[PDB]
Amino acid sequence: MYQHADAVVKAVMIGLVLASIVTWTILFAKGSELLRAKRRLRREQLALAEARSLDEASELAQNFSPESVSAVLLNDAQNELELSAESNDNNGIKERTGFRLERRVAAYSRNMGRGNGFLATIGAISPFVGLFGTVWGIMNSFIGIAHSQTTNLAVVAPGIAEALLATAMGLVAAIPAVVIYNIFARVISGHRAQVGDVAAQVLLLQGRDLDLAATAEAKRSQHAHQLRAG
Amino acid sequence: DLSIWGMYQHADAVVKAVMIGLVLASIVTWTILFAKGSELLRAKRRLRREQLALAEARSLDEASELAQNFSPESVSAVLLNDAQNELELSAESNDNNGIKERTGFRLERRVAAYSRNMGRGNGFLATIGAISPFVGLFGTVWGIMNSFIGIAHSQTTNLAVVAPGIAEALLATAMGLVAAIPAVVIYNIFARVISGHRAQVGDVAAQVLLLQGRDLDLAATAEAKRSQHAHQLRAG
Amino acid sequence: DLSIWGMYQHADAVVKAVMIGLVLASIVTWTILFAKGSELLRAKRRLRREQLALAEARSLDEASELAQNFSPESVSAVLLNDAQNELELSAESNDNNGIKERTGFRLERRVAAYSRNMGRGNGFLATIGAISPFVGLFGTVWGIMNSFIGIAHSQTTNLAVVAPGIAEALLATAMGLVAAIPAVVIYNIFARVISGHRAQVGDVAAQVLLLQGRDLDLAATAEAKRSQHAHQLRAG
Amino acid sequence: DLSIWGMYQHADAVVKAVMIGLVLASIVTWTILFAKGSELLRAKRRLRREQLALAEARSLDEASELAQNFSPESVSAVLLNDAQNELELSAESNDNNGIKERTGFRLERRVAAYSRNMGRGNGFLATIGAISPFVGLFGTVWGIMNSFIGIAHSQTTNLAVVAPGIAEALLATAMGLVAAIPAVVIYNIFARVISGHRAQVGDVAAQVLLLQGRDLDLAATAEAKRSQHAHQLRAG
Amino acid sequence: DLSIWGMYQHADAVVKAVMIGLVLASIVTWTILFAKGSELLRAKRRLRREQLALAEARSLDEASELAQNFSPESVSAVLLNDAQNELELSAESNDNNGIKERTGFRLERRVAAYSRNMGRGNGFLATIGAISPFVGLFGTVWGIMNSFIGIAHSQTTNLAVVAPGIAEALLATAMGLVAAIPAVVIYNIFARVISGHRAQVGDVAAQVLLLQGRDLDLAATAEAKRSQHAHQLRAG
Amino acid sequence: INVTPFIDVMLVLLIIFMVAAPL
Amino acid sequence: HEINVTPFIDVMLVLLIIFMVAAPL
Repeated sequence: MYQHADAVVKAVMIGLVLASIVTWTILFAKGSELLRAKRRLRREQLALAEARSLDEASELAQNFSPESVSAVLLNDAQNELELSAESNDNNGIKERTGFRLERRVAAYSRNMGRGNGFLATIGAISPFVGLFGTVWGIMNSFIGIAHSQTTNLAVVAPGIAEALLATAMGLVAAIPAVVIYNIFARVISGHRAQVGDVAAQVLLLQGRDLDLAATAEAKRSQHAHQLRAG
Repeated sequence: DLSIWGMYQHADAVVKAVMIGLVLASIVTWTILFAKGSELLRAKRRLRREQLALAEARSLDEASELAQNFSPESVSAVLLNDAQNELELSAESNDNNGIKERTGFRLERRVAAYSRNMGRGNGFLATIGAISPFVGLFGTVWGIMNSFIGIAHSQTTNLAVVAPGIAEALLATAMGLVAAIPAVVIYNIFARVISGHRAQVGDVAAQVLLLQGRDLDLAATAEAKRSQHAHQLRAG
Repeated sequence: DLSIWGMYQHADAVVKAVMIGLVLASIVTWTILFAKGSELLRAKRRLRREQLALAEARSLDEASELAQNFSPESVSAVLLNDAQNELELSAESNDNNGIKERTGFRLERRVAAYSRNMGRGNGFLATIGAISPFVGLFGTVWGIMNSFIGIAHSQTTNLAVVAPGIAEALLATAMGLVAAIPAVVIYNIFARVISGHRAQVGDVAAQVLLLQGRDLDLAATAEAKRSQHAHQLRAG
Repeated sequence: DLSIWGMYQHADAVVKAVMIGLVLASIVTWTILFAKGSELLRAKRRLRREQLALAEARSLDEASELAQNFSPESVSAVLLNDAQNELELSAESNDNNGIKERTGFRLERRVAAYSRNMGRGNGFLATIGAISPFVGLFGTVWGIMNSFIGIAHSQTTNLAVVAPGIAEALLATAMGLVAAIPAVVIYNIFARVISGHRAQVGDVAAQVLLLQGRDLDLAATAEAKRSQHAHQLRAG
Repeated sequence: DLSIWGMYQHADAVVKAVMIGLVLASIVTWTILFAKGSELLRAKRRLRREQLALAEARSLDEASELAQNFSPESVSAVLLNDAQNELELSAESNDNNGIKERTGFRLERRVAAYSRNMGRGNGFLATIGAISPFVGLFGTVWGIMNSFIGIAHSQTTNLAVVAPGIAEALLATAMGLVAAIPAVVIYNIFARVISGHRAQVGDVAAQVLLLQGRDLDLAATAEAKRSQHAHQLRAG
Repeated sequence: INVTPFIDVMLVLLIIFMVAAPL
Repeated sequence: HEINVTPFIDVMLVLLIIFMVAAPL
């Protein structure tokens, strides 16, 4: 008792209610943003599936909304080639390009999962704080029933009542927490697969155009000129 | 009266909600199990027959010819057409290793998409298997709160009045558990079968890519060797 | 009433059914224990014997001959035949690097396949050990709600009236946990054993690949330095 | 006793032991939280500043020039210093790919070590919050056994004396729990933040690696090709 | 007869059985902790001195000359003689890239086997810490079943006839828990220590592989350059 | 894995038994 | 990494039993 038994109870209660409303609003925001990004990447993938060289892909991406990792990576590979700048190490160029693309898509996927661990810990710790509330309430109830020794237990009712109320609040904060956490894991896995697909697509485009340009220019220039002038 | 089925008659404000939630969960997990199991069993039989048919390939053209008469939704022929259009786009490109890397990444993305398609409801299976006991406990503690407010607002030492509330609470609990256990066991068996199916598709992908590499490298070796070592050192 | 062996009637019919289910699950898990343990110890002895045989393996023909005299139903002979026939098929080719790449790919694919074929029942044991506490608590709550509805339909004030159903719940939990514990024990044990087996088969596969690289470099470097530089570089 | 804090210096030896253990665990988790949080904030600020300063890199020498002004307690500084001394050691050779891959591997190992020593207290708080409920549970069950043997000595069927003992037991439980929850939540926070920080270190490592590759390629390709072409095809 | 020195007297079959099991678990985990951790810290001092001596090793022959007088079980000696015998095997070969690849493969296999042998009991500690609460729960359910049998076959409202039974039951629970606690805490701390040791041996393996690659490049570069350049660029 | 749900059922069992203790 | 799921059930059960036995009726 000592008048400081329910203060922690109401504190953890409002903590759970604020955690739940934070989960709800982050669900709203992240769902809106991720569905918008999914539709955007779907449309742009459908548009870029008809690409042959990097020129057409770039001239089509410049018309899209620049808030897309696709065009970012496209111009990034273009800048990486421009930085290569007359270096005949096409293999190393492709390797550095792929490594940069992988690092960028990994960073983007990491930025995507904001509240993942948040909801994880929330749903993990809400039952534990519920148990803490229950044990403290039943302890105060035992102290009261010891101060007034009797078989009638009509006084334990409010204590266990608020204890199981805090427990139920923990459950109604954890269940949505965990289900939304799993839904978010699934949708970010889908988005990661999609951005990996588009990264493989742009890398395949880069490699294909580079090999196309290098094939004839190598089998016609270095071959004949030097193998007759050597 | 208060049997395991006799709940929609004696439901309450939270009792009816948890009851309809758990019966919906049980129905959806049952239909998911049945549909996905039948579909995947038939698909796996078809894929086994197709792999048995293509297990004796010799070249790319021969493999495509023998697989032309396969099913339309044939992942094997899908990969063959993928490799073929990759070669078509790589026409006039004397970079074997680049084509190999491109084809490998393409088969990787294909099998990833196939795993995503097959592993599409397993996420929901895990979710329901995790939450069904928890929502059962939620309904249970709500019933406990209802019984407690009834006791506090009507203080009577009647031993019979305290029975039905706790009984319905534990019955909703048991409904949650009987929705949970099938969910997780089907999730596990589906994980096993999807592991087997992904191993099979990885095997056939390895087969087609190794056949591609073999024939391309043989042709390249022969032609490059003969031409280069017979022409361009006497032509200098 | 004499013991657990004599309390198979005062419970629910579904309680006895799920109890017999737990008993048969424990029996089949012990049977899988014995069978898989015998098979894994046989495979371990075979692996150690084959490794001791190939301890000085430095020639493909020598390795194949020293492995064929033992039990030919061994993964070692399978991998040896695989590498040999792959070299035979891709022979008269100059893709030595691609040779090693494709060979190692096929070897690791077959190793993953064989490892999957080894660790099969581990998943079943995992599912059993996971669901046994869940079905135990399910029988528990079912028995307790049956007891509560029986007390509700009746009117009992004594303290000994709740004994039979609660005791049935206790024995159900006991069966569930005595099925659960050995399940996870053998699961982790077999996990360790298949990890060691995978390590050993990877060691022998790396040995085959090392011998292949050795012999191919021996056949390539000498012939190139003695013939390739002298073939046409003199007539230039 | 009747006072929550009355029975702390008496009638509780093992209970006082576990209480001191859990309070020491809580305060050590708090001080590790404070120290590691300050350290990671400083580290991430310095890393962000250095990244925005080096984002305009063109070659390794300019990177070293812009980096010399960094604080001596800069992990990026020691990474680029390791890269520079590795390049110095590998100098006087032409194994471009070999040099870049060996520096890449050494950088991977160095950043792994830096992440494992920076994120050191993670497992500390993990095991602390894991064992805190364990020792609290040991304390409460020991108190329960003490109360039970006391009632066995003097057969008391009342509830008065039963209350304070179990009350102190649940006090030990609650103390262990309120020591565990902060431990596990700050452990999760530290895990996430060190994952982000090691990801940033991976980004700067990829930056310096691509810089090395680019500068090596640009310094080698044109110069080597034209000079050796001229030299050995006018002298060959 | 209530404490551990007297509970075994009136202990039942399963009581004394699970008690012996849990005390054997406690002593076996304590002995494993002592022996394995002592061996690991001694090997840690050994490898610390090793890498301290190798910090000034900037060649191959100097590394071998320093390793000539290492400890009777120096892992660095194992890796160095492995590299040496691998060079001996794949000698007379100018395709050193495949030599480096096979060296890396053999080294990763060797360090994997060494990490398996070093942490050869961590899985056992994990299993013990996982199943000890489960055998504790087995004790709980068996004791509660026995107490309910005693209170059911004796349909009396007495309390002193069952108090010692439930007391011994909760005593079994407490001893199972106090056997679980040291197992799990020792497993966690030992896992941290063995992860540090594995990181250190990974550092030394990266060091020896870096040294091997660097010395191979240094020995091949200038010689191959001058010899091939002169001969097959002036005689062409 | 999820052997936690014993808490609430056991505690409400405790409560109902302790309130039926008088009658 | 987790904390635990088992240990609380022990005290829940033992408190349940001590209460149901201390129940006078």
